Amino acid sequence: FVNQHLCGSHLVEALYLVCGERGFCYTPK
Amino acid sequence: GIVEQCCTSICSLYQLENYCN
Repeated sequence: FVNQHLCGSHLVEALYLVCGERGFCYTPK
Repeated sequence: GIVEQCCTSICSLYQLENYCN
């Protein structure tokens, strides 16, 4: 799932699956 | 930033993992 264009909710979902219980930051600009 | 790295170009594990806490 990570090796593609990932935008909007698809990006946030990739971040969630990769980071697991670490969490993350999603910072668009 | 991430949009540039992963939306408007092809993403990678390496780059996504940078945004994990």
